[PDB]
Amino acid sequence: DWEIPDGQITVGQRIGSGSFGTVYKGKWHGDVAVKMLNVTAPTPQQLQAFKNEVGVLRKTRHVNILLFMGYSTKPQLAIVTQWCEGSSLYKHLHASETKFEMKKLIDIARQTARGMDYLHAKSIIHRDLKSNNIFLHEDNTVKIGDFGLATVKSRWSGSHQFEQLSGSILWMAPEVIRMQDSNPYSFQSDVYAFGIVLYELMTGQLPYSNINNRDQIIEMVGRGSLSPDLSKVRSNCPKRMKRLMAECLKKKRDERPSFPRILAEIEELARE
Amino acid sequence: DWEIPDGQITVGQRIGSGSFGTVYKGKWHGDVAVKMLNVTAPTPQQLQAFKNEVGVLRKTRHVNILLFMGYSTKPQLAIVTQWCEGSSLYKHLHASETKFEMKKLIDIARQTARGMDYLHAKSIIHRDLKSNNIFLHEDNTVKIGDFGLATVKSRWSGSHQFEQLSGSILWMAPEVIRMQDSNPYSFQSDVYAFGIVLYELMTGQLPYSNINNRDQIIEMVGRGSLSPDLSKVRSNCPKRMKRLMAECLKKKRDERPSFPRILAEIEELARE
Ligand SMILES: Cc1ccc2c(Nc3cccc(Cl)c3F)nccc2c1NC(=O)c1csc2c(N)ncnc12
Ligand SMILES: Cc1ccc2c(Nc3cccc(Cl)c3F)nccc2c1NC(=O)c1csc2c(N)ncnc12
Ligand SMILES: [Cl-]
Ligand SMILES: [Cl-]
Ligand SMILES: [Cl-]
Ligand SMILES: [Cl-]
Ligand SMILES: [Cl-]
Ligand SMILES: [Cl-]
Ligand SMILES: [Cl-]
Ligand SMILES: [Cl-]
Ligand SMILES: [Cl-]
Ligand SMILES: [Cl-]
Ligand SMILES: [Cl-]
Repeated sequence: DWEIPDGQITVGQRIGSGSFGTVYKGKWHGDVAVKMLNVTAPTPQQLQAFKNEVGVLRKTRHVNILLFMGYSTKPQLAIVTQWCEGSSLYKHLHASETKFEMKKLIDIARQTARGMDYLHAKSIIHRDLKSNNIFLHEDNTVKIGDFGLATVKSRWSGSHQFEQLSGSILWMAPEVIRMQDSNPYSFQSDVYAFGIVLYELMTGQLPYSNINNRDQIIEMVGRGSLSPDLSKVRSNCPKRMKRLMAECLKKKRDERPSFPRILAEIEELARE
Repeated sequence: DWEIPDGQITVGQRIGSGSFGTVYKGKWHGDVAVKMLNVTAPTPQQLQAFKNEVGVLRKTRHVNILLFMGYSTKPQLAIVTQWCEGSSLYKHLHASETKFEMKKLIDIARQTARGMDYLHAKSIIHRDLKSNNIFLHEDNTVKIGDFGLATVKSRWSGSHQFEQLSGSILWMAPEVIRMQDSNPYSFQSDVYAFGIVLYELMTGQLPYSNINNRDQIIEMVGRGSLSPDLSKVRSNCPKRMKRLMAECLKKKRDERPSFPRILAEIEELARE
């Protein structure tokens, strides 16, 4: 039982907000983050999606997954997690332009693969892996989460989500950008998104920087005539890492490796 | 369900061992610690004590409690946790004699109180809090655990445990050293042990260093004529902290504060 009784959490500064909820810093036996719906009486849909998220988080005990701590239903449906100081990998690579040594870049890839390997072993498909969803706790430890879910983006309704493409387009596998289905999401589309994260780590920049419109990326990635340019990778990038990236980014999902083998390859590369 | 199927954990280097089990470094979606019984067919007593420990750990989701990750029953009863690099607080204070600034000493006390406040809110009595059981993950983050349980020391049988006094005597409340009962252990004896940890932080040394025999400490602490000498505390120790220590170390257990108030006092002192 992880329900936190009403009145125990002290809700603090507002941290993030969108059409589907708000996240605050709070206090409950130390620092916590608290994500709640902006509404008063949830629709059955809103309640059930809340339960889906809690049921995913309740399955996770791993140092590279953000730690779920509890939930509450009075007065608002809220999810409580550990509070992490630091910032997303996206901020580090593309805003502060932190200068990570190659060793630390590989360490970040390795911790990300540990968390993703764990999630897939728990039959959890992430659906929105990207560098903004990889938090560097004290700029050292990877915490995978979905930092847009139920604030800026809605919770999942099948394979639909409001603001689905928002800040996510560059990480979407070809079969996800097309959605010739009712579920394109799989372990293999998580693997593709991880390949794009590897691209960010090894180039320091976002793919398709030269393309001038989103719909262009939509069309050409869904068509198979657009792919990350692996020649823009830094010179100190290990040969193994370029091979691995190319494997994760393959157009047909069944050709991509799985995270057990991804992780073992990165572990080998880290050993050097 | 947290049972890890057989064959998934790769058991590595032996880390610790005693009459009641062994702990190894291992691999399972990253680094783990794995504690198993040294035996083949456990007695009902051994099995049940294993279940007691798993049932305590399964109740904990807190950044200052060592993260339980799973257990297994084939081929040996094993408990799996995160792997922490670093060393115990005891090692830092009394072996490497690390020079912690007062701010970091207070931070360690504050994280310890967060974890203990959480445990007591979950109705978990620790029973063996001491600086060797406070792990400094990357020498920065407190992880409370019981690092002697089911290796050097046995699991709990009521209020009995083999090697109960081993390395623990200095942290035992008067009513625990006497055991005029079948259970002297309470939230309040945890609070006393925390006071002794505060003493180690503020003096840098172990209480009763001058006394030459264990049985002397037994007798005089059980009698009430022996107490930590708070005048040996460092000069930069805040007045609030000496007051708090004296409160936690009171002889009659009902006079000691509880961890919600302990934590709020340390949080205030940290703010300065
Ligand atoms: C409260 C809360 C609940 C669920 C989360 C969540 N749920 C989730 C959903 C699907 C898959 C996975 Cl793996 C998930 F973890 N993901 C990420 C963050 C989640 C979260 N916290 C924040 O939103 C947050 C913003 S800033 C910040 C900070 N500085 N420290 C700690 N938290 C935060
Ligand atoms: C495997 C395992 C299982 C249960 C533990 C346990 N159980 C427990 C019992 C009662 C109360 C509480 Cl709070 C508890 F956490 N406590 C502490 C450690 C526990 C543990 N790990 C070690 O023994 C360990 C030695 S070295 C090291 C390291 N470097 N990194 C991580 N682990 C270790
Ligand atoms: Cl607090
Ligand atoms: Cl759980
Ligand atoms: Cl590093
Ligand atoms: Cl929603
Ligand atoms: Cl969801
Ligand atoms: Cl919909
Ligand atoms: Cl690994
Ligand atoms: Cl500090
Ligand atoms: Cl035992
Ligand atoms: Cl036990
Ligand atoms: Cl016995």
